[PDB]
Amino acid sequence: MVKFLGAVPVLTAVDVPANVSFWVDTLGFEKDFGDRDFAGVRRGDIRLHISRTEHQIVADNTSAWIEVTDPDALHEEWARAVSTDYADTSGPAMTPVGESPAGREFAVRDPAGNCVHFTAGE
Amino acid sequence: MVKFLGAVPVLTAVDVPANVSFWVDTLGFEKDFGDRDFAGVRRGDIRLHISRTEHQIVADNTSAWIEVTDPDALHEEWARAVSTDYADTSGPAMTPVGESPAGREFAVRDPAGNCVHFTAGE
Ligand SMILES: [Cl-]
Ligand SMILES: [Cl-]
Ligand SMILES: [Cu+2]
Ligand SMILES: [Cu+2]
Repeated sequence: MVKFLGAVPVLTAVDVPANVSFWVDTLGFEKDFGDRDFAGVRRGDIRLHISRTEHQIVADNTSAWIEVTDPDALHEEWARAVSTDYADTSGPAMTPVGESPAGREFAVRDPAGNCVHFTAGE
Repeated sequence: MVKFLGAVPVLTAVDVPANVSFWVDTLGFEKDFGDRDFAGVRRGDIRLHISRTEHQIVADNTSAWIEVTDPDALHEEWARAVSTDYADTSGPAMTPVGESPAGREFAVRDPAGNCVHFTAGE
């Protein structure tokens, strides 16, 4: 029997080291490995990879979902360092907490353009 | 403290129903929900989301990593249903299994263009 053990989303970025710095320095993730072409970050029990792309439109259309135990707590933590004006696309930003078919959630748009959703999970 | 429980890659497709069918009908995943705009499939406890995109170039550069206990067995299971001619882009296909920077793995390119890597985990 083959068992499925875990999954790793891949964000894309035209400038990978700049996007890794956001996830690590501002959002508190840990860098696992990485160079200008491909990098991995991690936090808690989850991992994210970041792969270089030549096309900005790919990054502006990439997303991922992460389940966390307390999205409101997480949102208040990051609201100290990330803009809450999501409409302003001149930097990264985060949405308010809202409802989704999956439950409470908010999203972060990172400086590369990826949209990562942080949703309730138990 | 906030805990990070799981992560869900998002594959993209111009035709979501067709890509969902590959994953469910050909690769044996289960369908959790889905319409023409967004869908969710699952195997074991790992999940993948599939989001519609209007631009093929996004699907052609989207990717995901899934960890499994035995990539060689999994490749053999899927060899009677997925082409092994990776270079023929008229349909989905998969690579040979071999060592890579990520560990022993193979990849599948699904009909929508996404590349999903199946790697040995622990
Ligand atoms: Cl969205
Ligand atoms: Cl690749
Ligand atoms: Cu959007
Ligand atoms: Cu490639």
